Amino acid sequence: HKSEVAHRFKDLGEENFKALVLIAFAQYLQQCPFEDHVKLVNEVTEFAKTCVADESAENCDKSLHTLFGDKLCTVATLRETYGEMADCCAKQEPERNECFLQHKDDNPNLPRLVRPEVDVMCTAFHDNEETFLKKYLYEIARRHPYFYAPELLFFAKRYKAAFTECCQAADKAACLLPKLDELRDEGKASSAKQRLKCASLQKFGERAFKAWAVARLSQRFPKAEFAEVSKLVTDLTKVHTECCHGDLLECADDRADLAKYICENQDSISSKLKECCEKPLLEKSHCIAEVENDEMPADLPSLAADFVESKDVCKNYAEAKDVFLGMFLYEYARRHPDYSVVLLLRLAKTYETTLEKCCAAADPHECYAKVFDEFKPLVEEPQNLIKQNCELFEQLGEYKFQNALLVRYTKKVPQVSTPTLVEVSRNLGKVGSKCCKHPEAKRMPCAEDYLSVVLNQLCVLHEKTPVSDRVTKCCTESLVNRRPCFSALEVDETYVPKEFNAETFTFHADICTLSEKERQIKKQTALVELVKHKPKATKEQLKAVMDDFAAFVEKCCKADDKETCFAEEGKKLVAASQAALG
Ligand SMILES: Cc1cn([C@H]2C[C@H](N=[N+]=[N-])[C@@H](CO)O2)c(=O)[nH]c1=O
Ligand SMILES: CCCCCCCCCCCCCC(=O)O
Ligand SMILES: CCCCCCCCCCCCCC(=O)O
Ligand SMILES: CCCCCCCCCCCCCC(=O)O
Ligand SMILES: CCCCCCCCCCCCCC(=O)O
Ligand SMILES: CCCCCCCCCCCCCC(=O)O
Ligand SMILES: CCCCCCCCCCCCCC(=O)O
Ligand SMILES: O=C(O)c1ccccc1O
Ligand SMILES: O=C(O)c1ccccc1O
Repeated sequence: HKSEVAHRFKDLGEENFKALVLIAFAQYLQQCPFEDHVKLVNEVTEFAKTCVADESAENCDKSLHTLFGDKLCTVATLRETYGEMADCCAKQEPERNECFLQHKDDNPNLPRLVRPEVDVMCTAFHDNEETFLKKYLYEIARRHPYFYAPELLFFAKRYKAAFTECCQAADKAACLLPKLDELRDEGKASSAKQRLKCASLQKFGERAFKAWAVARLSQRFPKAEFAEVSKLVTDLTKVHTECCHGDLLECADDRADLAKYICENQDSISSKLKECCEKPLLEKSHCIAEVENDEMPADLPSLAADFVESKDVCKNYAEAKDVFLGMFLYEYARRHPDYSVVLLLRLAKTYETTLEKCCAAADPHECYAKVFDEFKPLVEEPQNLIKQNCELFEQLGEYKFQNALLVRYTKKVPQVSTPTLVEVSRNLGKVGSKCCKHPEAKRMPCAEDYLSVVLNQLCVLHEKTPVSDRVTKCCTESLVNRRPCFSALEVDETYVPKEFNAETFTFHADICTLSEKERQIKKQTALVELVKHKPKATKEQLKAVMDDFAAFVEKCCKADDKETCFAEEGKKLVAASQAALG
């Protein structure tokens, strides 16, 4: 196009254009104030319309990266606020832009964003809506500089609905809060998920990623031919590779381009794309990536014709090991949407191992006639972890269930930070909440998604603050080994029980007047220091105590005179349990 800006403005819309320019500049100039940024958006939007009016207007033919950089090099305090980043302005565009990508801060030092009161929030949102969103949109961006922009916009649009609906309600907070937490968590997960995909692209390699996508894709579009999926795995790989490079616009077009190919090849890909394809440039990619799996053929043979029996298995496999193995994954995944992607790589890594062995045999066929046999236990184990856990969760409530997990893990690795356990057990604990709601069909996949972040997130904390060679192994190991590795952890025997401290176990009436969360976070934080002091406790010697506490509260919060009750009663509880747990 004669004018990069004229185009992006025209098919995004003025509204979407400004939100996107804001986030863009908010991720770079993270230290400037809101008024300052609003400055740019308006300076830029005014310039843009210039270009829409005349594609040949002054400076409209300049590239975005160029225009973007110029504006970046426009800030007066650039050199004294961003220091090095300012040295980027002394470079020619191709490098400049590249220098600006490197001089960005992943984790800045801004304070945590504090959720105001539903009243002041709803008020503010009402008074000056636009600013209310753009500002906090500004606030999210500057804290998550790498978070893909458009997606951040989708959360914005959502957050906006959260208010539109709830602020005009009766028991507002009862409507908004259990939406903000959902939107928060949800965005914290989206942030961790794209941060990992890239972490995966470097440590593990191009091949490994490709393996991943052939599976998730044929699992998604199971009616595509192998060649059609390969095309996509290839186009997709480019995408993540560039997007993981940082450049937003480069990343954006790769995504746009690909979605164009997919929409002009629906008949060749899925039938579930009518909708998504019918949307405007902004939604397509997003929409598609979220579309449901198409239904499979139904007649579909059995993977035994081409991978076990049939002559020339080794002949085919040896000609192009990967294309072959890819064809295994393809054929295997498409007949199993119910499978966790990583479980499919496990099966395939097996089959692989097998051929490298059996195709170097006297009578091959005989050597691997027993291969699909080795798949049942690999499949079973993860399936049976779900049963057991969801069964357990149908039994106890989410909370009562998050405490089983708490004790479970506190005994697995007592060394880990107490606050880290509560959090893990909680986040981990939720997972069963919104996965065990799905029937078998969607479960296992479900878990792999959430469990993947909850685990990486856990590794990172352990990365920065190592604490157990064991979680380092599980965290250092391969993706296919990660999750199972963790389920392998056994109760720690070498552990030496944390010596006692009544302060850690002493409770004041303030608990009576605490927000449920706080109350739970508080019961659980102790339940842990409890397992950490008296680890050799039976869920028997342990289900107790927890009960003498259940009413220990009812006995001091209902009381006319708390304060002291939480002292005289307290001494009695601690004492009763000092002995109970010999
Ligand atoms: C997994 C995932 C990726 N993405 C984006 C972010 C990634 N770039 N970065 N950073 C990009 C990789 O193709 O897709 C997304 O918007 N939502 C998601 O759930
Ligand atoms: C891109 C997101 C735009 C969302 C705008 C946020 C307005 C909501 C107020 C903050 C709510 C969550 C803050 C928090 O949970 O700490
Ligand atoms: C300084 C000017 C900045 C302009 C930024 C324009 C960003 C346009 C993003 C379009 C993203 C489409 C994403 C998609 O289709 O998945
Ligand atoms: C587009 C080419 C398709 C290639 C498919 C390659 C599949 C081979 C990977 C086998 C699984 C073990 C490799 C890994 O560690 O992820
Ligand atoms: C273990 C100290 C950190 C706590 C988490 C360790 C185990 C997390 C693995 C979760 C995977 C399976 C879920 C489960 O089996 O309960
Ligand atoms: C709150 C209870 C949550 C329990 C969820 C456990 C689900 C286990 C998922 C196992 C995934 C295995 C992945 C793999 O083997 O590659
Ligand atoms: C040394 C003995 C200390 C006694 C402290 C017990 C710890 C109690 C944790 C309570 C968990 C209960 C959850 C609930 O009450 O619903
Ligand atoms: O912190 C949030 O509330 C949030 C929301 C959406 C996306 C990323 C986020 O951090
Ligand atoms: O971004 C896409 O275009 C996409 C397409 C298919 C599957 C996952 C995806 O993220």
